[PDB]
Amino acid sequence: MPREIITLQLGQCGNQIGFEFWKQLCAEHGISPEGIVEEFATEGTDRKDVFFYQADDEHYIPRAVLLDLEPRVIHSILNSPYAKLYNPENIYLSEHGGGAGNNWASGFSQGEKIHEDIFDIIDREADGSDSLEGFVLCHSIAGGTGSGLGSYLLERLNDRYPKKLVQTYSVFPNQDEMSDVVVQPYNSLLTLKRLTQNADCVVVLDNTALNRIATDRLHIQNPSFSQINQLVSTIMSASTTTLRYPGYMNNDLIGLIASLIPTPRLHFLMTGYTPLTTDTTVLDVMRRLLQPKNVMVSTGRDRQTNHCYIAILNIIQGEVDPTQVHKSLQRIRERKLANFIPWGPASIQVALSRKSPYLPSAHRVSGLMMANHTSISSLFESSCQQYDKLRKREAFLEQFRKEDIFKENFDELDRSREVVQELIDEYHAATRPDYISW
Amino acid sequence: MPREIITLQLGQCGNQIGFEFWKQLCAEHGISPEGIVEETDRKDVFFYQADDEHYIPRAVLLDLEPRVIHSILNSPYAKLYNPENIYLSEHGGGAGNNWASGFSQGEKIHEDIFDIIDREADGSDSLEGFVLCHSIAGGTGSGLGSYLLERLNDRYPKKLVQTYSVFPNQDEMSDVVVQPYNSLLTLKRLTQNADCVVVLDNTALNRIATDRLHIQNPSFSQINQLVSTIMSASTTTLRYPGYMNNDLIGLIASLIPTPRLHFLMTGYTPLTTDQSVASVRKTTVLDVMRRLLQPKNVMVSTGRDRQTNHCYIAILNIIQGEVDPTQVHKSLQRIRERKLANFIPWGPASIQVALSRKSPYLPSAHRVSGLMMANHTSISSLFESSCQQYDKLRKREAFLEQFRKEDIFKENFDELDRSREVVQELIDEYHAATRPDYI
Amino acid sequence: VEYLQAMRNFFLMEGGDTMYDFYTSIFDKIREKETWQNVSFLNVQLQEAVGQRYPEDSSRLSISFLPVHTLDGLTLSYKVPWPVDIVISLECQKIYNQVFLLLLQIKWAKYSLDVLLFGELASSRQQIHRMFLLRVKLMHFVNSLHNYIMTRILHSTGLEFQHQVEEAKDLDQLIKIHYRYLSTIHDRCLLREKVSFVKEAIMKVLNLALMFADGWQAGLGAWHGISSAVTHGWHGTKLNIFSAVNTSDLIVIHFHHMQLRNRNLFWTVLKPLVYYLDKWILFPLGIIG
Amino acid sequence: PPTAVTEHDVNVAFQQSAHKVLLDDDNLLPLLHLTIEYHGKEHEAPASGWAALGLSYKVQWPLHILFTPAVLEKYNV
Repeated sequence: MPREIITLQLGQCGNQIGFEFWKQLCAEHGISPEGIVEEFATEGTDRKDVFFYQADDEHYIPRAVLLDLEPRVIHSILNSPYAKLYNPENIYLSEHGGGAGNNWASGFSQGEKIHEDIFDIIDREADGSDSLEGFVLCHSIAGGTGSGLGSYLLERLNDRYPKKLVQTYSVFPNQDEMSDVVVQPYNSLLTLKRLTQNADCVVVLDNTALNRIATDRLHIQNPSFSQINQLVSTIMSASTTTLRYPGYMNNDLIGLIASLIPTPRLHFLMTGYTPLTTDTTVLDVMRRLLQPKNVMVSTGRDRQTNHCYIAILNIIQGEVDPTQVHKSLQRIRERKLANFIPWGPASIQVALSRKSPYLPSAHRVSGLMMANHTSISSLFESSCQQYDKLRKREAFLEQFRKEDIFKENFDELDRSREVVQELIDEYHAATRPDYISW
Repeated sequence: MPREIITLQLGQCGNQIGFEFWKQLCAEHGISPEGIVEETDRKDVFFYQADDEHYIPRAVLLDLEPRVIHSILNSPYAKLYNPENIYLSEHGGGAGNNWASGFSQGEKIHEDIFDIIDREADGSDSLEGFVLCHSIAGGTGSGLGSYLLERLNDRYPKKLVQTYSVFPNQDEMSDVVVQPYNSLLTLKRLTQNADCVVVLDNTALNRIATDRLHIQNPSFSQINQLVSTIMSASTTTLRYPGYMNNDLIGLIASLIPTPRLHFLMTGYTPLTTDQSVASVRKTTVLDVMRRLLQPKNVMVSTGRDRQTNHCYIAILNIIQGEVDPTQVHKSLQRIRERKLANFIPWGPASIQVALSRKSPYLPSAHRVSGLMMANHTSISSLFESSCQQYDKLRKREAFLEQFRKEDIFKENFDELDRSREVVQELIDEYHAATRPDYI
Repeated sequence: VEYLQAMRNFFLMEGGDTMYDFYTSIFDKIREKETWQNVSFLNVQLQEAVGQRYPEDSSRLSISFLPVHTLDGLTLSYKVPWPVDIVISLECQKIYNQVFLLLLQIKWAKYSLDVLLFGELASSRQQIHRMFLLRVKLMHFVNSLHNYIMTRILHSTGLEFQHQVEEAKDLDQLIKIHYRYLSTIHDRCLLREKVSFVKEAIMKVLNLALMFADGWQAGLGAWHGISSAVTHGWHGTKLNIFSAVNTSDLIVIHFHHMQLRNRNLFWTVLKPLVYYLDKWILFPLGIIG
Repeated sequence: PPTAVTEHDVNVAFQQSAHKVLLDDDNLLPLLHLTIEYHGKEHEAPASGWAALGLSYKVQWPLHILFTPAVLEKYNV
């Protein structure tokens, strides 16, 4: 049975990233913006049924649901050249264009208000899946829809699909700029709470690090959201490369997750991508990916806390000599180029894959690194400190008290602070040799 | 043995569909507008042959308004039909989308109509019955159609009465505020004096034409072209000798296992503009059926009632053209194995395949075309929608003054209420047939 | 080739419309309890039907004369011209006649079930509903049987015969191709001694179908007794179809050392068909208890 | 443990899986049939179908020159 994944694109950023992801997938699979198979893609070796649905007319329709509480973005997708790729009947958009106002509690209450429409859509799409594996939510924990509505959907999905996986592509906001939303840390903490209790996997996409990368490595002065989303779509393509090119091993998401997330609470995965360059041996590829200046996630390199890699998987796409792969692994081990978790065995995997035949690749070889590395705790600590910094001033709480989640008290905020403390503490235990016994 | 069928084209829609049908038949059979074959088809089923080798349609054109009859007599196919077999009411007012008024008009023109019917029956070597192409929402096809249905059921109680009944758009506001009353009276007459009513929903036909033929805003001309395509597919077993389902009796027996459950859903294939040259892919019976099975290409708007677990009662695919029988078997197997269809709970999954030859005179870009006739309980959702529209009118007494002026509603509205009850029972029976309690 | 096509039309009932008219007239005479075994009646109807469309074939076709067994005694005579009579031996003509008879019996059951109008039983509530369910069951079974026979036996053997006759360059090759086509038809027709059991099971189911059609024509007044007789016959036919599916699984267990892909294909068509026969013969059996 | 029908049902399931994965166009699935070593075929039986599972490969001419039976046995291993 196919293992279908439903992509939920939440709010402006989630919907735009989902649209660009589907555009990239179309280009890699040779599917027209109208859903028509391009002549050059008739002999493809890709399994589309995992992430796309195939219409009876050989039309490939994204298994993507675009949810926004404001019409502007949904209309922009339906007005794009790719408007015909998605089934329009699987798209629910709230007519009340007032949004969640960047408030997690408001997004949650809106998810509750539109629960029936959303769960009816989700159930229709699930019944249209032979063996739906789960949902991948592309959202921000800091926004309104992706945070509030995302938490509501996380709760309702946890109740409705208790056997389906919940993966998130959670875009973290830029930490270095003053957010115009002073409560953004509160929304993010509430979303992290819901991820902690009701989500199976959170992939952290830090917009601050993406901007830093665009400036330092892409030489993009003031990177636009479009360029960031192009990098994101490249990452999503690399994450779907094992789906898009049929291989012999790790052909399912279950094996990937079990290889990447050994601790259910420790489900925050770091990403690495290669090449990340503006317009080669396996060992040289892996060494470049291993260069800290090429990691696309801002995790603090605390020198006091011996952060370590929990696991690394390098998916290398293109013509790769396996003997060079073996030699590269040997050289990396001998050079101790990576510090691994002390409480478990070093999981370092290398997958060789073929590129899509439909996408022109200027690079004979690309690579993605997925890494579970303890320096993410520095990100969680930063988020906790930002939350505590906002809560300590009781700033802008009069509007929170207007919302039901904060109308009586902030206990959900205090629980979120506790959960983030527990996450930090678990990361520290994983920093210790006794973590295996922790 | 031949099974001659007289086609009765009733009212504006029926007459326009008949005109386009005759044009399409002429083009598909290589028949001139005068009924002469242009330089192996059995014409006798739908046409009569004159002594001069002229092929005359076995078609009776009945309209209560002169406009359509005059348009037919001004059409290129005017010479195919015998003009003496056309009775037209001098009162060109029609029934005004009122079943009761159309019925009273059918009663008033009974003699002219039954004289025409008898002339056509005598022109049939083995007349099986009459097929009326009419609308249930119009005046002639609904009201006069009901009158003619009554008189045919009385005169030919051993002959089949098939209707191609065009149902008004359920999703659009009917211009006839009394249309629900007319529809209930017509449904009553279909239930009591017709053997089979094929519901043709113009809304669903437009939706199908847009989704599958890529016709932006399908015109009435394109809808009538689809109707003519359907009629051609129905006569394909007459024009091309095949191995199975070569008679209408057999078609009906394959479609209606339950005498009260005689409401048929339709499916047509291909529903594509001739410009869709599907690249050099041998369409297999399984691939064809898979393409036909896409809901966006189904030409019937059945409601997704969440209360009724609708199911397919039976599906017949009549595939005309070069078909591998092993591919037909494979197509049935693939449909069953993939559980692509939910079937009736009260019976085994009925999937029939009829192999037919294409007309040799009509150019087919597609080596194989197909018509699907499906009995599927979600059609009950369409009947439920029609019932809800009826109940919406009856509960508001909307547009009832003209029914109360008409004899069918002159004393009471009991015929409308009985029709609403019958349609409710039909919806409930369709749900029960989706249910173990159908018995 | 023209003679072979005529042989297909008449002996194989490829003249679908003419064989339709023949079997309709035969079923009508059977229902009227008329002497359908009358050689003069059958010959007159055959000569008229053939003379209207194929005067040359009209001269070569002739009709000679359990409900299902009502047509036993009809002999079809096809006049093969010289010198082809050297190839189409009287034994070949007998085999063709046997295939014609099998096809005619199947067409007769088909027509008898299709012509059965709901109104003939209605004008003649739970018994009526049970009879309707039995009708639907018989219709599913008969339609599956007709399609299976037509496509897997008749259509497949006709296409194979046409291709082999086209490729045949020699008269011995042509004779071998024709004999192979005939043997394939006979095997799909269950005439092989090894399939007599399955033939008998099919004949029992057909007889139950004919009794069902007679009870449908007898109307609701007979329906109180008919519900019990239909339910018993349908229960025994569902049991028979299940026994024949289990016997096909036993025969596949014994035949895994004995190659017969076409009996495998027959059982692959019958397993859906046999399970539908069982489920739908149970539909008549569930309404007499 | 495997039965005399397990191979048939497994091959049907394999065809269904090809259809589910849109492998319907491969003329090779009809050339490929999963075999089951079942001691009940003679009328120790594998305690499970996994233990009973074999593979058959429809070698075409002339390649049967290359795909000798010993090669197919090694491939089965």
